[PDB]
Amino acid sequence: IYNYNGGCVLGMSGSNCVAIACDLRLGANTFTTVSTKFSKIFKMNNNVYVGLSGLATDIQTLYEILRYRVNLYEVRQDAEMDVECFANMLSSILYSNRFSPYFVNPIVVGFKLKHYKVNYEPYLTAYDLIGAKCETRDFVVNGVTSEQLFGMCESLYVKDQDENGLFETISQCLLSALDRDCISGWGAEVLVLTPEKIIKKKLKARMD
Amino acid sequence: TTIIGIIYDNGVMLACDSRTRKINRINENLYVCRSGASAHSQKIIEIIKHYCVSMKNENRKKGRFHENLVTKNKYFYEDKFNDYNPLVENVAHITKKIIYTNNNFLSCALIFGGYDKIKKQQLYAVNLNGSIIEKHDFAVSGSGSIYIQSYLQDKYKKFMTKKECFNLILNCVKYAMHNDNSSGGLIRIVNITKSFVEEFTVVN
Amino acid sequence: TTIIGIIYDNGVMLACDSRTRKINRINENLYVCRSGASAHSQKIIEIIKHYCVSMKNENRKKGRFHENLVTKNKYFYEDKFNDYNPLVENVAHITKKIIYTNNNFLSCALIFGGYDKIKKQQLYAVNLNGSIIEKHDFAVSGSGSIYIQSYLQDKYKKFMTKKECFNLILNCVKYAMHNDNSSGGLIRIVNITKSFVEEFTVVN
Amino acid sequence: TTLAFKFKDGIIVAVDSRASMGSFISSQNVEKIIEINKNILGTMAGGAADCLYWEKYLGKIIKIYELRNNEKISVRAASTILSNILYQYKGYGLCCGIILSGYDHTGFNMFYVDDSGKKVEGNLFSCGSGSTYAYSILDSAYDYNLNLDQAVELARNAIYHATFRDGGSGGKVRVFHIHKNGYDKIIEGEDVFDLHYHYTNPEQKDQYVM
Amino acid sequence: TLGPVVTGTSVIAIKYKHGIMIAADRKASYGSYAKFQNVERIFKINNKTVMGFSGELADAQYLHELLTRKNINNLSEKKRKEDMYTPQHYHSYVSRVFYVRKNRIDPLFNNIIIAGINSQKYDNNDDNVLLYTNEEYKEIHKDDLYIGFVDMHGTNFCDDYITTGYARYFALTLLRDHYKDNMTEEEARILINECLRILYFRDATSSNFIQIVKVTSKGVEYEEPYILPC
Amino acid sequence: TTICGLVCQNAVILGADTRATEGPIVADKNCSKLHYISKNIWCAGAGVAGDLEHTTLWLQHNVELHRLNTNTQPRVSMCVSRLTQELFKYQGYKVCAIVLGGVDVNGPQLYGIHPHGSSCLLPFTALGSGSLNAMAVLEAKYRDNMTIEEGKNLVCEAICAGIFNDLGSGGNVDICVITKDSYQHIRPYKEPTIYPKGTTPILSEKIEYIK
Amino acid sequence: MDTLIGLRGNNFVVLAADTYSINSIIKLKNDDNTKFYDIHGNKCLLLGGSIGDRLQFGEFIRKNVHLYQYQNNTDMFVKSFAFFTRKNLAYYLRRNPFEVNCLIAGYDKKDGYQLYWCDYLSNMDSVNKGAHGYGAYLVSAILDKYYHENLTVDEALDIFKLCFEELKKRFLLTQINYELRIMYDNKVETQYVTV
Amino acid sequence: MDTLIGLRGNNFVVLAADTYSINSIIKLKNDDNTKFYDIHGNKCLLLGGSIGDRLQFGEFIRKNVHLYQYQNNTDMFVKSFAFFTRKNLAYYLRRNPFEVNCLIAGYDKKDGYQLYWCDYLSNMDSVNKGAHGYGAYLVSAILDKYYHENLTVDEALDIFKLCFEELKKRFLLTQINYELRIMYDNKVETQYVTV
Amino acid sequence: RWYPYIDNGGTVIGLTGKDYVILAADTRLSLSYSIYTRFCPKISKLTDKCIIGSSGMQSDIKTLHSLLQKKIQLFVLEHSHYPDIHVIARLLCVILYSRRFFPYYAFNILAGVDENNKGVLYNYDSVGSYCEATHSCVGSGSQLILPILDNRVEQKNQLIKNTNFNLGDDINFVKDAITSATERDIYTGDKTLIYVIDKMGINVNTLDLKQD
Ligand SMILES: *C(=O)[C@H]1N[C@@](C)(CO)[C@](O)([C@H](Cc2ccc(F)cc2F)NC(=O)[C@H](Cc2ccc(F)cc2)NC(=O)[C@@H](CC(=O)N(CC)CC)NC(=O)CCCCC)O[C@H]1C
Repeated sequence: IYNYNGGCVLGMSGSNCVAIACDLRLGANTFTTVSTKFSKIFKMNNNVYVGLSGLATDIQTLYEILRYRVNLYEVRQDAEMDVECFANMLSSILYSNRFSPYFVNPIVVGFKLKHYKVNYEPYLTAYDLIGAKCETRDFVVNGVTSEQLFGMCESLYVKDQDENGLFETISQCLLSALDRDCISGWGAEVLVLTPEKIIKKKLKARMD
Repeated sequence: TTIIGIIYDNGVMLACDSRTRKINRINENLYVCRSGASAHSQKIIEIIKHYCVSMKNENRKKGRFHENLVTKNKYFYEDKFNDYNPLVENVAHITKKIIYTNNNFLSCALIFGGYDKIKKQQLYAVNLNGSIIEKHDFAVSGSGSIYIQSYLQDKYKKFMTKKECFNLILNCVKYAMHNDNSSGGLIRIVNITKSFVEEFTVVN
Repeated sequence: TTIIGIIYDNGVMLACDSRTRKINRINENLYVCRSGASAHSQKIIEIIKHYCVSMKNENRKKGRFHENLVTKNKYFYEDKFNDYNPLVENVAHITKKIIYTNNNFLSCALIFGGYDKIKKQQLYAVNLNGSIIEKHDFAVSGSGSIYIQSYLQDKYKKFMTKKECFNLILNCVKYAMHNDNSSGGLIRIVNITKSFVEEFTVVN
Repeated sequence: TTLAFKFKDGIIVAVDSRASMGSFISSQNVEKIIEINKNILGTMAGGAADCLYWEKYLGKIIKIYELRNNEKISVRAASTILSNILYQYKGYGLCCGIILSGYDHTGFNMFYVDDSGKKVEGNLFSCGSGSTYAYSILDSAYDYNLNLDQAVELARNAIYHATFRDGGSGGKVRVFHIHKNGYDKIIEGEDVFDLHYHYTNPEQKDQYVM
Repeated sequence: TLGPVVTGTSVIAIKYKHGIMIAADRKASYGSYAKFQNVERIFKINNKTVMGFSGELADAQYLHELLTRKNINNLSEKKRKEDMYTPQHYHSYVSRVFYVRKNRIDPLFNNIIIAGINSQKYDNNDDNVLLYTNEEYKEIHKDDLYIGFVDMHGTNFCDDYITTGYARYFALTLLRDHYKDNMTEEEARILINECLRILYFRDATSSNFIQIVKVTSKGVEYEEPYILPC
Repeated sequence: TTICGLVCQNAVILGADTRATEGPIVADKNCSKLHYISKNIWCAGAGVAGDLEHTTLWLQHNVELHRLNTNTQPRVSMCVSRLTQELFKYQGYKVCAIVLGGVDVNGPQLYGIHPHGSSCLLPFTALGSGSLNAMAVLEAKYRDNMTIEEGKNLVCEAICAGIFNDLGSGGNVDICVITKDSYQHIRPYKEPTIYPKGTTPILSEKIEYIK
Repeated sequence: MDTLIGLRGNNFVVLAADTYSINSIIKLKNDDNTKFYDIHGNKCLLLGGSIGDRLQFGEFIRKNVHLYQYQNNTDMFVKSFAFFTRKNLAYYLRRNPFEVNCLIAGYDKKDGYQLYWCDYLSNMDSVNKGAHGYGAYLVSAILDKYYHENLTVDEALDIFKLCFEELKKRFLLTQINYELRIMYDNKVETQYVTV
Repeated sequence: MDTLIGLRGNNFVVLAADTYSINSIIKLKNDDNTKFYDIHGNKCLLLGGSIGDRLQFGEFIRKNVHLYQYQNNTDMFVKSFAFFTRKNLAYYLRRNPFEVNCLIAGYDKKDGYQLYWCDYLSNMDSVNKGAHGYGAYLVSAILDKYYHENLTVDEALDIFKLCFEELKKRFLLTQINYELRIMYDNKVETQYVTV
Repeated sequence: RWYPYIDNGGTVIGLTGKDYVILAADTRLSLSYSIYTRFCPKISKLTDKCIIGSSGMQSDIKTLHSLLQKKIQLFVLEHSHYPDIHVIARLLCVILYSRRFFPYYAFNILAGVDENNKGVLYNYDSVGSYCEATHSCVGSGSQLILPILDNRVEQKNQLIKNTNFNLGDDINFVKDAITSATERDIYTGDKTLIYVIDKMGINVNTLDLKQD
């Protein structure tokens, strides 16, 4: 069922710098694509991002459900929402349809604020199609192309890293993973968030 | 799983294996030995204990009236004369109702044992589905009891002593453990009498 | 179907039920009691009788040597000293071969009984598939023998008399008939000894 | 995705280079065109081992026939032999898909052969997952009496667009040219990456949208 | 041939100084009935080789006739002690038989161990062989010993300790925790008894009436069966 | 996955590995199977990790509410009852087998929960793919009334035996000690290529400074 | 089965679909009108699948969008129309499935001329061009080949003519008759083609 | 799938069939030649079904009939050809089935102009007229309506033109191109039609 | 109702150079979720300048390797010269396709050095298709290592580039790859054998990996 609209997402961490990336394919009947702009990354808060991989309708439906819940939370509390709270709420939503579930394997990527000045701690985690959370503290990968990404990251991860080197690392890992999957690819985007700014870049991938 | 129950003189005995505590204390004068699926049996054991506490509270009158190792425990009854302890026919028949209404899922053969003032020592056999039969001689259930059916038929007497039934039920469960493959561990035995109940286990 | 075989002193006994003649005479010193499917068992009984006649002719030396109702028949052996009667190990092992090579279809548990000069009274148990085990104490097969497994274990002695084994096997098959549902009719019993074989049936 | 069409200066044959075990590609470079004879080629599709083994077997039998009779075989005879032997293994699991093309005494000829003994003669064929896209682009822009340069450009673009909407197809393009005196390899292997960023996205600014 | 009916439990085989030690419970279970509690599950092919068994009994018996009669044919064309076939020969033979039956799809529902001594420089038993009817032990190098395994699918290997059945979880764990090299007979028998005790306490299909066999310079020694101490 | 539990001298010790699998591959190398129910009750289990996480959070917060309402120390039998009703109501499809342990007023007592809603108090148990490897050496070495150090060493005997043996289990070994007063959670108990700048190609870039 | 084609560029949009009412092995008609659904305002919905499913879904979506526009007295945005159709299709997919493809198109002041692909499992995303049915295989690569930026409506109609010629020549159902629906310069023009 | 039509009357015989080489959802060609099998003498065999089955069966039957005629030095009778084809088809049906329809036709001195229907299960019988495939439903009643005794070849071709127009207009596979095979006055004339 | 196919599991890594070929493989045998032994080499030497590695069913690879060695020895006996690696590759292709309908559960890699001192590497499927390569991997971990080899050898999606590669760096890269596979896959192994082939014969080393 995940061969229908195959996709992949990825996210790494570094020294006061975090990265998230995805492929831009939308499939139909497995072996014929229809679009090269379907971004699996969705901005949700000023320092929280979420990567949804799986069936496209379930990706979109889960995006609107989470956007509803999020914007409700910032409007009532009148303050910015935390990554852990969003992760727990996402796990509850995926569990709430434990039977007949959303066929989506999401991830969460963002920053953790520790007020005292303020320190931005990286945060990354991944989920099954039910909400099997597992904190990882380094590279997090999820999708049909997950095995190739797991293979690439350990060879290419260098612990904490500069944001430029992080972009090179995550870009090479994603491009080498997507080239070895037939139903995943067709371009890529790499979002590198920092406290000062976010850099969004698209890669000259084997989109063909 | 092997399950055996025998009526002897002024009392009643029960037995099991320990392989997967199969005897469960619903009440002081009322014990039940479980066979079949563990989860199904434990759920209905929780529910029947709930119902027993309900009727035991409900049937209470208002005012004053009546003015190897054989490691064993003894528990004398708190209620003398069986004033408010429920009847084993009642608990067995509501158990029959519960299994019958949910017989599509519930698959567990239960055998009941207790003492009542009205009808003395009793032994009720709840089968698969909602079938209940009062056994005046003996009751059997589980895979391991299949092999000792003729042994019990041969060596049973009408009015047996406590020691006779002790040795007979112990050798019965030992032979079932020896023959049957899915039964083992220490043997548990419970003797229920007019005025007390004594729990004793055998490690052989 | 219930099938029982017991080794006692200077002899061996067999038993069956009559419900669907389960004992079959392969040879004078060799009887076999059939359990399982009727057609499969009867086909292999025809084939094993064919093989027994073949080896019985073949092993013959050249020249001169050695210069309720208990209605019963007796058949003294024609061959004294077991000069040319085949061995029960041989017939049982070719039977094992036949069931093993056709175990995909053949489903029949056979128990063999006979007397041999080399190894005296013997009792071989051919199971489902090609599994053969020599039972020195007793052998069992059929649905009705499942219930008397502990009874036989309890009341068996090492060196039993003819009358002891007679009463034990008769009560064994009677209890199996009483418990088991698919066994009944007159009981057939065959006693095989060093120098004779006697067939007797019980209608109780 | 295989490709073959007939024009003034012979036959042009084009193939991809991908190889899939399902959702995962085994190898990005392969060779789907075999020199069955000096004057005959054959594409490859479907089950890789089946088609490879059977074109090599057919090449063996062709060497037998030519060496005995001392006469070059026709494409019709090789196609008939292939369809006959593949029909013997009908209902067994073969998925051979073949386009046989070459020059013989009759002239330039082309045949399509399948696992079901589907011998079909023609002048334009394509087998694979991306067969429909190549058929569409050729029949939009295929003509007789066009130059060889236009023919290789058309075949390369058709293979590109077949790879564009087919994950199964990809890798590199291998365009061969068959003529009277054998054949020549116009494009031994050329990456589809620079092909895309020449054809559809000549300017390397912003992701291409479709 | 179509499925298991009468099943044995498990066997354990370990090599030590002076030979190897192989143990098995004498029981064959008819499902959940335990019909037979005295069955010979460890067999002998010749001196310096034995055959293990955990599975369907008919297939083990068929393999027993094949292996022992292959040894008979070996003896019938023997002229010197070195001409006797090694455990590697028989292990390869069983592996080929299992592979052929797998390819035909008519498998044997068994998991065999073949083990013994693949050398002749330690005893002179095989120069004059004694099939029917029948000093100090000589220490044997582990390289000259051999223990093998054969799966339903024909999978095979060799190691210093091999177990089948449920012993591949319990007893293999105890061996990987505690197995040393060149342990005496007492330590090896203690380890085997501990593993079989753990199996008896957590395996229905097993039992305590254990058979123990040794393969040393003196030859195959079927000791008296013993009930486990527990 | 490998889980274990143990009853000791007036204490309970739980143990588990730190690895989770998404098929024949490994996702997390330092996972946390041990989970906090109460200050004197802990748990760990094997199955679908989403079911384990949600059911454990539900049990944790329900126990917290029950403690706040009653103002009495939480009890392990209550947690067993809630879990057994929860798994029995949902027909056993929530495959989550849990090793429950705690120290209530009735002394230490370990419990083993199964998918179908059955339960059984045991002195020791193990669950998961690598259960048998661990619990063999447990019953080999288990004794009544140990010291706490002997219990922790045996727990590393079980979980380190299962890590070395089972393929579905691995990584670090977790230990948690539960007591009538206080607890201890030893998370790491035992613990047995840069590219140049501009290497990758791009075709778009857009910097958005954050307010 | 039912071929739908769609193309979008600067200052135009084109939709197209065969005109055939299939029942079993025959045609009820060669001039079907059950596939296109004109919405009030510069909007349209083209459906493909079983006749009853597209009838119920298209009428339901059209008349609810009309209800929104009449109650609110404003023209619904095209993006809202597309995502509302997707949400309705996904909701009905989970309970009472509608095996029906979609091609949402329209014009908006804020987004301009735009098109949306959508599958029978509500697999929706914006595209410049797309197709549905088995004929999507035989026309989509043509649309890749001859589409370029700053296109015109006449060039688009030439591309559609090429696609119709290909569907007549090579596709198994040699579809001859088609109906088009052009949106440009705040007009909605319909054409009928027979290659 | 593959439409075959046949008509027989006094002093003529006509066969007809679509020219299409279907593979999956496309056409390999619009000018197929794998359906008709000319036999030496005034005989023919028209097959319909999968391409490989009709290729193997038609070549086998044709080349065996040629073998009979060369060995025996005489023209095989049409009835013998039809029943031999039926027996071969039935024999192969019982072992290695050939999912292929048939329409045997020819001319004989003793029987005259005659035609034989035959199904894929070798359900054979002489007829004045018949058809095969899903298109047999949409053309057989026309053939009943406009057939009469003492017909001519031109009237028959008009009937075939009506059937082709019906298959183009109403049948799901709107088949345009067809190939005919007329037997009359000891000639075998072939025609190609595009309605 | 018996399926004659089990994935014992493993991985075999291969890499080439100008005048050498490096092939590495595990030394673990296993079942679904349990390990038989910690030492089971899957690499079998065929000739003086050729080896073969595999993954899948242990019995099938053993039978295939011993059969191929039988055919090679018979070839040397009949023809009085050792066979080339291309000859062995075509022979293994024909052997695999002989069992087309009951295929070997064996994903093979055939390494060696041609007569012109060129390190070749052929990679196979279960049925018989084969193609020369400069890098390949098979088994359970094939999806893990194959992108890494594509990054290192082919080195596409890069601009600066570096083709300066030698024997020691290639060996160290193979050690890094097999270690990463051992961390990131459960069937991989605990000890691995790095076979290296050169014009001056064959050398074999051993390396110790994680035991989990
Ligand atoms: C064009 O459309 C294009 N599509 C693909 C690439 C799609 O796979 C393919 O069909 C390709 C053929 C091919 C590949 C390599 C090669 F050297 C020659 C060749 F002709 N098809 C495939 O590779 C198989 C997919 C398949 C299709 C239909 C079927 F009925 C079954 C399978 N895949 C393989 O052959 C694969 C293993 C295999 O044999 N399988 C799948 C398990 C069937 C038993 N073998 C390889 O990929 C190469 C060997 C391994 C290298 C490490 O070609 C054209 C049509």
